[PDB]
Amino acid sequence: GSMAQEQTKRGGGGGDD
Amino acid sequence: PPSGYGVLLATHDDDTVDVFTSGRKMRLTCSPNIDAASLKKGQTVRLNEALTVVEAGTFEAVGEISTLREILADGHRALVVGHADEERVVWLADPLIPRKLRPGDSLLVDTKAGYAFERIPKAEVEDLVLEEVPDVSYADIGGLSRQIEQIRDAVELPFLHKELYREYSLRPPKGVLLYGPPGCGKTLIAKAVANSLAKKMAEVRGDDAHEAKSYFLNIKGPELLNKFVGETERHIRLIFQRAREKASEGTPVIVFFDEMDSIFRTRGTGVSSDVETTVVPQLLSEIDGVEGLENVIVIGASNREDMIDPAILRPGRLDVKIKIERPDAEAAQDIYSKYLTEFLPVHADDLAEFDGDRSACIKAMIEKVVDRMYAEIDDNRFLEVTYANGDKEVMYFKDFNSGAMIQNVVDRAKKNAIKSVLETGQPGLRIQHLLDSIVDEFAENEDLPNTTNPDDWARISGKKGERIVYIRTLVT
Amino acid sequence: PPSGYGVLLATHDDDTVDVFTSGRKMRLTCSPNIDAASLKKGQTVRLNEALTVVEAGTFEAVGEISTLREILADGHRALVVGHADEERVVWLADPLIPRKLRPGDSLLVDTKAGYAFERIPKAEVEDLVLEEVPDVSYADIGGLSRQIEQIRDAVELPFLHKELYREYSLRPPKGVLLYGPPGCGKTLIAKAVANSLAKKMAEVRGDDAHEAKSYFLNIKGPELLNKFVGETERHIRLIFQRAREKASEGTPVIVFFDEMDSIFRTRGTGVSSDVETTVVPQLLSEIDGVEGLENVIVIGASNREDMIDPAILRPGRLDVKIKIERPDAEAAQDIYSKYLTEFLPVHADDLAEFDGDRSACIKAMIEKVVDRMYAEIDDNRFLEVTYANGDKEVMYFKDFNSGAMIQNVVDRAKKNAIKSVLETGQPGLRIQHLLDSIVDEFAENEDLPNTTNPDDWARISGKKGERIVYIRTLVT
Ligand SMILES: Nc1ncnc2c1ncn2[C@@H]1O[C@H](COP(=O)(O)OP(=O)(O)OP(=O)(O)O)[C@@H](O)[C@H]1O
Ligand SMILES: Nc1ncnc2c1ncn2[C@@H]1O[C@H](COP(=O)(O)OP(=O)(O)OP(=O)(O)O)[C@@H](O)[C@H]1O
Ligand SMILES: [Mg+2]
Ligand SMILES: [Mg+2]
Repeated sequence: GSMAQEQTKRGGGGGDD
Repeated sequence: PPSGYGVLLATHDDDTVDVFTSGRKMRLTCSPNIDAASLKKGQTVRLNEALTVVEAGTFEAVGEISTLREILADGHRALVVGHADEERVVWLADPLIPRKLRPGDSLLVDTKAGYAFERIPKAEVEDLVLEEVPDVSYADIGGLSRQIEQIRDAVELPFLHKELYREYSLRPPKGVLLYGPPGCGKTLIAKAVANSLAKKMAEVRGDDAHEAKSYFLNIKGPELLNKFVGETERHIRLIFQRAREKASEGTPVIVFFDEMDSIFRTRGTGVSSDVETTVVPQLLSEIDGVEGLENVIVIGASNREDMIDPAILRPGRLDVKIKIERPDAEAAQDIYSKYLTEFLPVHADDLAEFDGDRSACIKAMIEKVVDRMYAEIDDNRFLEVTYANGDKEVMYFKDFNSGAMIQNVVDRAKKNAIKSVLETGQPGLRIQHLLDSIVDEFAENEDLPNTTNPDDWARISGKKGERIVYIRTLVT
Repeated sequence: PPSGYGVLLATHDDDTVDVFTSGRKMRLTCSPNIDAASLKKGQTVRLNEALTVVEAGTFEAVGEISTLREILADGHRALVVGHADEERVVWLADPLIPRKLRPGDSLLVDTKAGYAFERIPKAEVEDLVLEEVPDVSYADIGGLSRQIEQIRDAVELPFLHKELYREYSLRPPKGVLLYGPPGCGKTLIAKAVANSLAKKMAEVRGDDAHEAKSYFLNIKGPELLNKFVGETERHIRLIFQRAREKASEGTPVIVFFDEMDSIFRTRGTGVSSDVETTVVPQLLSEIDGVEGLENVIVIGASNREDMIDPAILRPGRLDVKIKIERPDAEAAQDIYSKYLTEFLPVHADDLAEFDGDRSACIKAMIEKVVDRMYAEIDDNRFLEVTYANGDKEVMYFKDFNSGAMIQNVVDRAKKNAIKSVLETGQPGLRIQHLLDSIVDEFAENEDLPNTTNPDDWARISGKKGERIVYIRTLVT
């Protein structure tokens, strides 16, 4: 059970004005 | 006289027309100079202090870009979707209502006026994959006469004789893979193929400046990875869609994937968050597909074929497979002949030995250096291997020779010759320069080995029958 | 006195110019003072309450920046994507229509006007690491002459004699590796080559410091690793694009990777994370691929030669593998001469015997101290290395010596001298102080070694044929 790091993936957001 | 502009909206019988200006639509009369019949929908017009149309020009050339979604039944309206997924209905311009308006195309639009002025081909695939054509040819590759024949056949013969292929109903292969130890000529073969394809396309058609090389799509390994969740899959689909569109019966499309180790990794078995379980199935579905992709060949180059997913290597998807191995004595001689051209300056003593015979002296040098490199002597003992039971096996430098190190040897020999010229003043290249280059190269490269078992180690273990358990350098 | 401003858009033959001002496009007449012929698209102009163009000006310098997406066929326009994924077609101004505006360049633009002007990325932060150029040159490095000769031949020589290399058809080396035990002086050469390059750029091109420093990049190691997937590879691609842009076949760009093992591995040694499995193929493609770096040199420094991936440690990528060995007696003398400068204060006791001859006294002191530290006496015994064979070997403190240790000894001697002058009031470094510092240092670095250390004992174990099983400190 070796500890492992992570890399996340962003999700686009919808913003107006 | 300062006069503002506006955009025409519609034409009426009363010689009064709607003009969008200052962010609003106003019904304005036209000057007697301009003709109402000559006006066209979406054409930019001129205003003045009295807000009277005086001069009419052309359609708008700048603005936002929105992909065309659906043309309405009347044909004068089109529904499109914006960058942030906003659905808007616009009126097509006169030129839009040769070029064919099709769903999914991009259009130049202005939100305030709500008109589409032109269709702009995105051609996003032309970006990030095009490169300047390398000058390497097939004649610059030595020691490979069988593999080059295979790849040359698989690339040209279905297109050299199409009638004979259709007579036997033989489809051209759509998967070519090149694998072997590092620095053995895979990228060299890829560059030669790209150069040959570019020259052939420039011969067949015009536009030699550009697009002639558009048929070769070079993609680096991690170049397609993207931060967002679905952007990479969409990029894969778009690249394959363009490859399908660009392909023709007589024009091949070669999508080359460099460093096949990164992408196409075996699904799962990733400790970090390099999620391949989404990207790899996309590639498999695009290459195989519910419908067979036509006139496309994908070429992949890698030095680690073990980490590649079994599904992508399945025959039919990547059926044509080519292995490039370590050069032998004859291949080393061929490579040296490729690099040691007759045009290279030679020392006066070497020419005097053969009475100025350039080719004889060059081939004598090549034979001597090749014999020295591959000779089994105590000084050339590179590594010592102990198997599970095995024996004390001795690997020499001939077991690790490659075209790259031959090129490096020639380069450092030329550097030594330049140093001798600067220090002594006698131009030329000596055989002793080659021998010193060889010994220096081996001395610099004898620090490579590490306690790991790549494909060459696996081959050696299979040949001996016992697994590799110890390796040591023969420093003294 | 109150005068407005606007942006030029296009010119006509009617002595009229289109100007964008106050959020609207107008056509205006130029004053007789200004000539419309010299005007260029995108230039900023001055207006007035009478709405007349009176004077041209430089282009806009600030605003939003938008990554370039593609270049249109006409060449006067290009598609650019905004920050929130909005795409617009914008004209290209005069300065962009120097280096080609290649796709992937965040261009400075005004969305309302619809024109481009400039660009840049985050890789410049690497140039910010070397804000101060080190003042150490080759004259400050001692004990290494062959290594300095090789590093000068790899970098300075190809650009010093372009014609000779062109005649011999020889290209500058693509990469250089420096490897050796810790503290042996790798970073010293790494910063000396940067200082020399800065001096060359200052003296040749221009006296500006920023441009001179711009030709050296300092990676610092794991600075490339990022949180999100596919961003580190993009950073590497940007770094190499920046490197290829500055090259001009006569100006080298040196990208220095420090601690090569941090980000490069054998693609299987990664246990917790496997980011290197994706990072390595990207760099391999960048270094050598279909399109290759013509005039870029990559210098890497590491303490673990074997742990680097075999693909990187290949001829054609890392051509010369310079090895820096631990200093011998002559190297120790050279380092002490480089540190024990003639101008240091010296006690009158030392000068009494040598009639005040500072240089001779310092040389004699250096020889005495190097003889003291390089002595095979029972007081210098450090460790007992055993093997399975049983050939027990006694190691001395001289074996585990480096320039860093010599510098530390000199610093300790200076501290002792300053304490003596503070307590007693007689200045001057004494010979006995150096001997005391040596024995104190060898006492302080005594209980360092752990149970097993693969640092430098692997080479000795391979030399003896057997592996180390026990080591003990032999003190008292
Ligand atoms: N006949 C030949 N066989 C092998 N190598 C050659 C030959 N002729 C020239 N070379 C040299 O070998 C070098 C490396 O070749 P290539 O780039 O094809 O291998 P590679 O794809 O980089 O291998 P890897 O990707 O595993 O490092 C080239 O720079 C080329 O100059
Ligand atoms: N001729 C020399 N050889 C070795 N070291 C020297 C020499 N002259 C001075 N030094 C000193 O040695 C110290 C260490 O040198 P350097 O920083 O190059 O090693 P390093 O690259 O940090 O080693 P590592 O990266 O393995 O830690 C420097 O601070 C320098 O003052
Ligand atoms: Mg390659
Ligand atoms: Mg260092």
